[PDB]
Amino acid sequence: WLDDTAKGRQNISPDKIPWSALKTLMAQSIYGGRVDNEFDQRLLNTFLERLFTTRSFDSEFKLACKVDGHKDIQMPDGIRREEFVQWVELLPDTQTPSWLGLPNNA
Amino acid sequence: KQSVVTLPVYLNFTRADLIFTVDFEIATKEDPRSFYERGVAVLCTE
Repeated sequence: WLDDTAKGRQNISPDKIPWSALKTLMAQSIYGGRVDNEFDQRLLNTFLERLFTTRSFDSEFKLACKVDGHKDIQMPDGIRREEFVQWVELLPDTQTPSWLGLPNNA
Repeated sequence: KQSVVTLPVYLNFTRADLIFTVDFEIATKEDPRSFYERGVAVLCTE
């Protein structure tokens, strides 16, 4: 879909990214094909709608909330794969289930 | 005959036997997306 949208262009405005196409196709064909329950489908749709907008690649995007008290996993501002993997390697060793959106007592 | 959230009702803790859907009401400061992501549901035996 990125090759379809971009005719070899170097950059795309984030509004022109096929967000609806990616969300619908991923929620109905790839990850939603295995999904049985309507509630599981609703949860997958909620995850895709929350994650695949980013306010059109805006900065200070909130990926999750690590701790309810003053802790957020903000979106990295990198552009390159090396920057993204360096941000990934920076993640702290401790992980709570609130990273996943689940309650901490799970 | 005729925000809000829809929560499943399950026969047990396994969440494998859906009974029926219940339409509750949400508080002012809460969020339906957080309700859906936290896996809020209603059981029958626990």
